[PDB]
Amino acid sequence: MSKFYKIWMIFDPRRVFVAQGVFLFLLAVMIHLILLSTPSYNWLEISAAKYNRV
Amino acid sequence: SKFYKIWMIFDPRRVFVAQGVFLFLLAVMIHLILLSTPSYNWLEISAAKYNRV
Amino acid sequence: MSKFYKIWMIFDPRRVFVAQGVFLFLLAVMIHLILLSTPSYNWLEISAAKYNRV
Amino acid sequence: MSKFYKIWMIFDPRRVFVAQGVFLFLLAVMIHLILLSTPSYNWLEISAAKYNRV
Amino acid sequence: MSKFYKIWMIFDPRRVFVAQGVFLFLLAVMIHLILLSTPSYNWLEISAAKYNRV
Amino acid sequence: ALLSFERKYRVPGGTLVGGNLFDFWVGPFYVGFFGVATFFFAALGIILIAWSAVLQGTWNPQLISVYPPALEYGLGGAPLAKGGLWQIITICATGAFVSWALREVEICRKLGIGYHIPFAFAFAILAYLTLVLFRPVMMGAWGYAFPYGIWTHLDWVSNTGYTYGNFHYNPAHMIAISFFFTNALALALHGALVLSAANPEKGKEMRTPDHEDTFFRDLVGYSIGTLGIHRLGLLLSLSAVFFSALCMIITGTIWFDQWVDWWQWWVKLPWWANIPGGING
Amino acid sequence: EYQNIFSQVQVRGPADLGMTEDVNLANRSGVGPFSTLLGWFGNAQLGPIYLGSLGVLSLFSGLMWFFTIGIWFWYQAGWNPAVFLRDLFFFSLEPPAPEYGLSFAAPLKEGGLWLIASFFMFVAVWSWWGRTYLRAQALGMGKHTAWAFLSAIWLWMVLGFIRPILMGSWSEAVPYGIFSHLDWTNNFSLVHGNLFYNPFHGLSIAFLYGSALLFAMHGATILAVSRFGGERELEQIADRGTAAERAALFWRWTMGFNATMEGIHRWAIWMAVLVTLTGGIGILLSGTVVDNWYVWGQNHGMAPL
Amino acid sequence: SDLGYTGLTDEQAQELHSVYMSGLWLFSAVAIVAHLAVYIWRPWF
Amino acid sequence: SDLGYTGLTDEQAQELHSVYMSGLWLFSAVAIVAHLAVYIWRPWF
Amino acid sequence: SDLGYTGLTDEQAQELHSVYMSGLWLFSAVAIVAHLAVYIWRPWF
Amino acid sequence: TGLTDEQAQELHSVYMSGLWLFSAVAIVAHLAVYIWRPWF
Amino acid sequence: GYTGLTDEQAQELHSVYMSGLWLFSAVAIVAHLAVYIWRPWF
Amino acid sequence: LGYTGLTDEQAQELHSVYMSGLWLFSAVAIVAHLAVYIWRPWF
Amino acid sequence: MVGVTAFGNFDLASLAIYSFWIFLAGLIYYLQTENMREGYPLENEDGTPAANQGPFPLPKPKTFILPHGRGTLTVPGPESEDRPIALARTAVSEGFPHAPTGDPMKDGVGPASWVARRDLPELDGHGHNKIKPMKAAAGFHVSAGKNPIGLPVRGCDLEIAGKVVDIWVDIPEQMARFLEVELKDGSTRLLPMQMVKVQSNRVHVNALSSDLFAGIPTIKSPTEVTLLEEDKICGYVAGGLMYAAPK
Ligand SMILES: COC(C)(C)C(=O)C/C=C(/C)CC/C=C(\C)CC/C=C(\C)CCCC/C(C)=C/CC[C@@H](C)CC/C=C(/C)CCC=C(C)C
Ligand SMILES: [Fe+2]
Repeated sequence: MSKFYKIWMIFDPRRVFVAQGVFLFLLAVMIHLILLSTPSYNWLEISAAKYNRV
Repeated sequence: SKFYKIWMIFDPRRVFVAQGVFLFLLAVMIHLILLSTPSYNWLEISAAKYNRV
Repeated sequence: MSKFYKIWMIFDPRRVFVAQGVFLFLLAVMIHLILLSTPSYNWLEISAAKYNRV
Repeated sequence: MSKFYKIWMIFDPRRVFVAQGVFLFLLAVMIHLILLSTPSYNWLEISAAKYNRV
Repeated sequence: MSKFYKIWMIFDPRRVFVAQGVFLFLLAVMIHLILLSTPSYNWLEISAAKYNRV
Repeated sequence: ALLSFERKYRVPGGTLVGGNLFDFWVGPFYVGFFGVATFFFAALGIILIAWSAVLQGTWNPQLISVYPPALEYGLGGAPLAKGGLWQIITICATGAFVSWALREVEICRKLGIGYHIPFAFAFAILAYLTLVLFRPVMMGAWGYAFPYGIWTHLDWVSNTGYTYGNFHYNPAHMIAISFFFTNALALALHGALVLSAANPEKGKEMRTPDHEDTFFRDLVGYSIGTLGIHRLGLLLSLSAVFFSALCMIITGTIWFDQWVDWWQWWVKLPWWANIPGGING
Repeated sequence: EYQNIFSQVQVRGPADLGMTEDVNLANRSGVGPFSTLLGWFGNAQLGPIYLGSLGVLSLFSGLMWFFTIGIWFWYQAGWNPAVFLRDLFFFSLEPPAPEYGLSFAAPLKEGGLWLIASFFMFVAVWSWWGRTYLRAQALGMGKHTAWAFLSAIWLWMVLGFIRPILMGSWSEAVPYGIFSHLDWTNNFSLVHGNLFYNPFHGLSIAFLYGSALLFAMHGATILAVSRFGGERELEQIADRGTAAERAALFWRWTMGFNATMEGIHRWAIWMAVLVTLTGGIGILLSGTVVDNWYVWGQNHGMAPL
Repeated sequence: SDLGYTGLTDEQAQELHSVYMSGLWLFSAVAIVAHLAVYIWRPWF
Repeated sequence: SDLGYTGLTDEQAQELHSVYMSGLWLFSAVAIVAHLAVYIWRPWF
Repeated sequence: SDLGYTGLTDEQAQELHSVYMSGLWLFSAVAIVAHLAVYIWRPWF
Repeated sequence: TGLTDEQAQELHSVYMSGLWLFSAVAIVAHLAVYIWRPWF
Repeated sequence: GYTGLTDEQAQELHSVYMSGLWLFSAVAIVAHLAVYIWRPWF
Repeated sequence: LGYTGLTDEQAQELHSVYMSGLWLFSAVAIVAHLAVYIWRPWF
Repeated sequence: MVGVTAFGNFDLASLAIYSFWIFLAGLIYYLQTENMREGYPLENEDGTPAANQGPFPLPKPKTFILPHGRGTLTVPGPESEDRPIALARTAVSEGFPHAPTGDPMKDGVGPASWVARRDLPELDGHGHNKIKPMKAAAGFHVSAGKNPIGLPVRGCDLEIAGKVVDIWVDIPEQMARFLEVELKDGSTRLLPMQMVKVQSNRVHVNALSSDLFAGIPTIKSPTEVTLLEEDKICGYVAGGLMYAAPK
């Protein structure tokens, strides 16, 4: 797969990088919020209910 | 067969950028369709199986 | 293909390919959505019904 | 019938083809949709009846 | 009636042909839809009762 | 006072009453013959609103209110404890807006530009004239007018609006509301390009008139140019007030029903109105 | 009676190809044919369409938001076009039921497809931002093209994603109807008593009017100087011609205070962004701050008590 | 003269009209067959 | 002879029309097969 | 006798059409396999 | 576009390699899900 | 090529980018492993 | 390589400074998280 | 803040308004200020800096960098007019109009003014004149418009003043801007399309009369119109709207 540098012969790196940055940030936000949304997977809720700290 | 010929008539850059947008949107759509259904909402079944709710 | 091949002379290949690709993808998506809307052919549901997934 | 061929001497082919394609696809779509509404002719519903899938 | 050929001397054949095609199709769709709406001559509807396909 | 280049633009002529009369300038503003009339009425019209407060006794700033007469009194004797105050304060402001608009034409003529700005305002006022002496009187009395109280801030919807139900379903109002968006969505681009060409990237040149087209054409695919917007902006904005005030007229003696029910007239269409399925049928 | 509406003499020719300083001509090719009606009204050039990366990005997500809502609506329509035609603009795409509330476990029927459909319109509107932005960057314009556009998006976002999360429910977002949205806007006022005493809405009430009212005059001032060279506005800041000189004083003589060509366009976007900026924080207060404007307005003496 | 705005000749108009009439007769024949078939299947008189 | 507006020749129009008619006949044949199959499966008369 | 908007040659159009038809046949073959699989799994007739 | 036969050859080879890699990952994923929970 | 980069320049840039990708992916793998141990979602 | 015109030495120095700042900030964050977790763990 | 004000009634809710009261007034000061770039500092009739200037001061003069390689303009710099304002102050006393002393139309007062522009017949960003004569317009032609050739030019006072030969068309806007009406005297007069109102068959000039046709300002270049004349023609042409208010 070493031949994959041709895409860098194709794409200006700055714009690819900024798109990637926005992409990664928004995705991490979305996954985190879907997580925290679920009552099952909500580390705050889990800690509150387990340690009896309501 | 041989499909090299498309590239010399049809632009590369647009192909790759459009394909990237397409694939991301498609993956998100299919994932959300899965997640919306009760079965295959793997979070809910994960909760129910380990009976944590 | 005896005589069909002249069609590409009158239609610019680039544009016809773009239009065909758009049309094909739209058609596949539409048909799949229609298929799901039918309760008999909701391939998610059949899986759910068979294995007794609640 | 014999001498129809001057219509292309009258009309530009490519526009005729664009119009023909749009017409044919839209026509097929509307016919199919009416059939699909038609309870007598909704093959997806008919597939259900003969096989006792609900 | 014999010298109707002068009509094309008065009007451009291409525009008249466009008008005739468009008009003919709009007309035909109109009549078909009216028949399809009327219960006596919705030819789909009769086929059900004659064959008892429900 | 005068700008660094104004002076020559003041010539004592063209005035609507008589060419050379009462055309002195009071500092920056101009006061003239028609200059008096709006100043005449607006000066008192405010102050009788102050007298509106005393009839209640309230002085809390917004809690001052001016109360129109109800349907009963009309053109008759009315206690100023109820009316003949809103009825008189009608006289001041109504004269003023006509006075101010027709004032404007003299200085328009003086500087030799079109009557559009007085034409635009005179048509803008026509929305207000719809609200009193037109909508009340078209039924017959000024009772059907909102109070001229500041704290009301047009809170007459209680009986006004919902007599027609969801009132944004007036057909003209459905048209009217949409217009201000069409202006406000387009408004940015002219506020952009002339200002975005006036202010480029800090460190880039000021732009040229050839640059102007290209930005807007590649973006959405169509440029009518500068004048098309100014005309549309006048086509839009006056239509918005035109299609708003007109439907104000047809609330009275034309529509006495609930505005949603009118759209059923399309649903009333005999051809396909009664096909079972979906939401209706 | 010539109030500057119609071109009287019609002249047409080859459209300008376009002028490039830092424009990527790879994305820019082709020209379009000429429009009929607007040639009376004005210009007719329809094109060219910059098939940009963001534009392509907006091209699909908008289209998927465009198309996909259609298909679920047909599931309401029963596959009958005459049914679909009749109750067109009656179909309405609902969010998840409030039991789900914030939680994203919705079924496809019960608002699951809203979050599916709404995510794609969420992509398209944000992606169109740069398509405006980047093209200015190529031509070295101001970024006001961006900042007025974000004004709408900040309030566009709060309708769906910001205001509903602060409570923790997706019901408090807008269902996707042609008429369900309109019933919803009336419904919002009823929910929190009356929306009357909501300030930042009432502030916004002023400024949408300021948009078209002011610009009717602004154009008319330009419409006044189409004789006086109003269409060459760009250098009418630089070379102040009779277009700038005459009318502005009329604004000195009517209003006391006057202005110039450069600063007059500041009011356009700056007043306009009050249309959207004010509501975004304003619509917030009804849900997460003031559950009933009818009592809250009583605090500061604009309500009757 | 030949009063030509479109500028077609007598021969050109002759040929075009012959072609158009042939097409009209073909289409009308198909229509006649269709109407006959429907009337036999279910008359509307 | 021709009118002279697209500028196609008699030979060019001949070839194009032959190709188009071949395509039309192919498509129509497929349509006939489809209609026959449906009618056998479930007639609508 | 090219006759296009486009300036392609007979050889160029020949090659392009051959490529396109190859792609069409490949895609259609995949579609046929898919439909056969579904029909075996659950026929819709 | 002005690409050569050699340039198009190389680009297509690279693209097909990427496609095969991505498809292989997809096949592995689908197999894993089907084993974990089949949808047929 | 839209960009005028050399084979050597693209080589170096790609090597750097892949190094970053592998680092980030490694962190992600560690995180997912930690969560799964703490509470598996399967 | 002509996007900003910085040298290898300039970029080296700037990156060293930025990484030093990042490590300082991250260290403070680690201390804070440790303090909170000791005070009240969220796991 | 779950319905929880800080105290009494003042909470984050009113905080937004109280923010909005201060936030608006700052912009309005800025909006008033940024409109102050032409004709400041204020003057009087005599030319002295006026007593009142106002709380809002001049913003910083930013000299713009200009395209085309023509030069630079500093705005707002010292404001200049450089145009004929030979006049008579009707009163030394404060607050009076200014009577035209000699022929005002040469000077340009009231509606007749004409501004000192640049002396460059303006080329476009591509390097060619924005306004191009039809004969010198290579490629473009009169396509679907009422060619004014054949329409007798009529004044307000109902005299036939002339007849059109060409149109000096706006190449960028692709809408006509100027109309060649060479008069019976011999001079070739241009009239802007925008100013006069043509119906289906005539060319009527409703602002000025056929006597003022005789003095319509001449052009030095029969191929390019200069900027200074543009206003100077229109200032001449549009001024008579009130002088020829009778007739
Ligand atoms: C020919 O046939 C086809 C199908 C192609 C058609 O032509 C049909 C065309 C249509 C347009 C179908 C009809 C559907 C439209 C009419 C939709 C109309 C939509 C509205 C009226 C509403 C618009 C927006 C409303 C609001 C307020 C939206 C909220 C703003 C956003 C912030 C919402 C973002 C929400 C979320 C949740 C983002 C996060 C995504 C999660 C998954 C994390
Ligand atoms: Fe300006």
